[PDB]
Formats: sequence, structure tokens, C-alpha cells
Amino acid sequence: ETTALVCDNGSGLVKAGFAGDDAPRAVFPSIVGRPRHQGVDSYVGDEAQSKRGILTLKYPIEHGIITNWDDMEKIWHHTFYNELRVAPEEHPTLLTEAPLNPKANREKMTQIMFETFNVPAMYVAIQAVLSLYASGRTTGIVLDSGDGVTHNVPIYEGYALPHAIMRLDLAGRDLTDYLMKILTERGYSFVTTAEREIVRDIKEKLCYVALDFENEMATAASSSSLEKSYELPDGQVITIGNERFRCPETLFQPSFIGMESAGIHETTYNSIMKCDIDIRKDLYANNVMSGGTTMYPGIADRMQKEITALAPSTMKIKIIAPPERKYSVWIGGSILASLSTFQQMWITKQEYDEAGPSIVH
Ligand SMILES: C/C=C/C(=O)C[C@H]1CC[C@H](C)[C@H](CC(=O)NC[C@H](O)[C@H](C)C(=O)NCCC[C@H]2O[C@@]3(CCC[C@@H](CC[C@H](C)/C=C(\C)[C@H](C)O)O3)CC[C@@H]2C)O1
Ligand SMILES: Nc1ncnc2c1ncn2[C@@H]1O[C@H](COP(=O)(O)OP(=O)(O)OP(=O)(O)O)[C@@H](O)[C@H]1O
Ligand SMILES: [Ca+2]
Ligand SMILES: [Ca+2]
Ligand SMILES: [Ca+2]
Ligand SMILES: [Ca+2]
Repeated sequence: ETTALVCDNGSGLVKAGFAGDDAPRAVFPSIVGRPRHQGVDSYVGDEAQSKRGILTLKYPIEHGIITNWDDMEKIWHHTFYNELRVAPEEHPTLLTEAPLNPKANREKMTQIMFETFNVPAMYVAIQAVLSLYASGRTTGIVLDSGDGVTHNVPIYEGYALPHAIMRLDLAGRDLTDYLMKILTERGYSFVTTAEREIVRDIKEKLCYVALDFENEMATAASSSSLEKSYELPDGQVITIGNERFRCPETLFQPSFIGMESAGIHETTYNSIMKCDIDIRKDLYANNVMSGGTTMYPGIADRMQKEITALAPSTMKIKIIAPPERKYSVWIGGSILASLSTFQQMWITKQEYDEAGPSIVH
């Protein structure tokens, strides 16, 4: 066939699909399972998830960086052959990487696409910058927060400013774990692997960011107005009250999970302050949120409040939170891969043959 592919590999989820679609058609867990003793060769994604229990399950991307290459090769095979139902040798493939991904790492991605999958052409794009593009901008500061890592990435005239990038190893998995902890403290039992998945769903369905933590805690202590009932698959019902906003509060106050790090408002400010003073105005007016961990209701308003408190009193602050932002990286990749002016930028199989891996730089 013909259509270019966009594969946005994350710590928790693979988002894959065809350039020109408006969302990824294949979204599945970035997990590879190989047989346990009871099992007695490899499974990926939803099937791995459902056959977990007779598999040893591994995440090949850790905090946004590919670390297990053999399992990553399995992910990509499943992506092409099982999910997209394509022959990879027939489709140019755009892949994504984390900010500050080592050069040796982008090179191994490239070596594998060509030497294992025989793709005709490929490209590796930085995730946060693709999210900025998806919002129609070439200058701004992205907060990209997923399952495994959070970054602040200031971007000027199309390209990230690497000296000002901030990485925080606090993201959605840590929030899921903390929700599990605080639900356990309330008296619920969430221990099994099935139960951890339930907690992730609760997080995604019911959590939100309070505008002011203390005020919200006081409302929750004196009223039922913030309570929600959540129905488990087996029919059991639990009440979630202040856990709804205590969970994502950790993004702003990482001390809730024992981390000494600055919160996401502070890392955003600190990143802007590492940039030339003459571009800061434009960064402040173009803070784009990306990634599943930015999906909490209330997060934009809270960011607005917190950045306003840190920034000069006359600064225009604007937080942009696209509704599609679980998929902003992928959408930016799709938009980019379609541009007429991008077609020259693909690395072709023939160019790889002459130069070797470092051509991707
Ligand atoms: C000159 C230096 C280049 C570098 O890559 C240096 C690196 C060194 C390391 C440093 C950390 C930084 C990294 C970086 O930002 N890389 C680029 C990044 O991967 C993005 C996704 C990309 O590949 N982007 C490629 C964009 C290619 C497009 O570039 C343009 C110019 C720049 C802005 C870009 C905007 C494309 C989007 C899809 C369109 C939008 C937002 C319209 C305006 O709505 O178009 C013209 C068309 C062209 C096809 O920059
Ligand atoms: N509505 C929501 N509310 C809160 N969290 C959400 C919501 N939807 C998804 N998430 C969380 O977003 C995360 C997945 O987001 P995303 O796909 O951007 O991450 P990733 O790319 O796999 O990881 P990373 O970018 O950290 O490598 C998960 O932790 C998931 O639970
Ligand atoms: Ca991601
Ligand atoms: Ca307070
Ligand atoms: Ca703290
Ligand atoms: Ca200057």
C-alpha cells in the first residue's frame, strides 16, 4: 500500500496510525509479554495485557526512552502487522522520541527500521515539538506529561531550546500508584493487577485538579458535593471524595509522594527563565499542554493561577489545553508527515545505505 505511518511510542501507550487521519486508530499498552513457566513466543499490547498472568510483562520504554530493544522490536512488529495490518516495507514511517534522547538511541531506532523492517523511508521527531505544531504554533513552551515522564520544552521558531528543557520523573503511573495508596488508606483493597487497572480507570474518569487545595479539602470535609460513586466491573461501588483532587495535586506538590522536586508550575517558570529574556513574553503567552496526564479537568486554570503568581505582574499568561491532547504528539506527526515541504526530509533506504545510522541526525 502507500500511506505514511505515524508511530508515537510512549512509556505507557503506543499511539499508531496513518498520516492524514485525525487520531491514531491503534492505541494500546506499550507492554511485551513472553511466556512464564505456565505459559511454557511473544505478545504485545491488549493481548499481552489480557494474557498477563502467564507472561512476564515488560515495558520497553522507561521515562520516555527506549531501553529494551528486543521487546521494542516486538512492539513495532505488532504495530505494523497486527494493528495497522500493513507491510512496513511499503510505507514511510515517522517515529517519535523524547526530548534529550541520546544520539546513539535515535540511531538504533533508525538501524532497526531499515535493517529489520526494511521501511522505504523514515524520520524521528521530538514529541513535545510535534505537540506544539499540532496547536498551530512554532514558538511556545510545551508541558508534555504522559505515563512515565513529564517535560517542559521551550521552542522557538520551530525548534526546541535544549539548554532550557526540564525533565521530571513524575507522571501518570506515579499518580495511579498514589491513588491506589490513598484509596487503600480510605479502606478499599486494590492489590491485584486487575485492581491496579481499575484504579487507573478511576483516575482517568473521576480525578480533577482543584483551584486551591485547602479550600477544596474544606469543601470535601463538610459536604458531599464533591463525592462520586464509581462502579467496578463486578458491580461493587466505591465512593471517591477528596481522593479525586488529592491525586493530581501531586503534580503541583510532589512532596505528597516523597519527591523533593519542584512542581509543574515551577518547572515551567524555571524553563522560561533559562531562555533569553526577549522570547519569554511569547513563551508565557503560549504554554501548550500535551499528554494524557494533562487531561485532568481544572489543570489549565490551576496552571494559569500558579504561573501568574510566579511571573511579572504585567505578563500575559496563556495556557492552551487542546481537547485532543492525549493524542497531540501523534496529530503533530500526522500533520508534519503530510506536508509537501516535508517530503524531502524523509530519510530514504538508499540514503541510509550510503551514510549509516548517524544520517538521522
Ligand atoms: C535548523 C535546525 C534544525 C534542528 O532540527 C536542530 C535541532 C537540534 C537539537 C535541538 C534540541 C532541536 C530539536 C528539535 O526541535 N527538532 C525538531 C523536531 O524534531 C520537530 C518535530 C521537527 O522534526 N521539525 C521539522 C520541521 C520541518 C518543517 O519546518 C518548517 C519550519 C519550522 C516550523 C515548521 C512547522 C511545521 C508544522 C507542522 C506547521 C505548522 C505549526 C503550521 C504553521 O501551522 O515548518 C518548514 C517546513 C518543514 C517541513 O533542534
Ligand atoms: N482523562 C485522564 N485523566 C488523567 N490521566 C489520564 C487521562 N487519560 C489518560 N491519562 C493518563 O495518561 C497517561 C497516558 O498518556 P500518554 O499516552 O501521553 O503517555 P505515554 O506517551 O505513554 O507516556 P510518556 O510520554 O510519559 O512516555 C496514563 O498515565 C493515563 O492513565
Ligand atoms: Ca508520550
Ligand atoms: Ca494553600
Ligand atoms: Ca515540595
Ligand atoms: Ca536578548
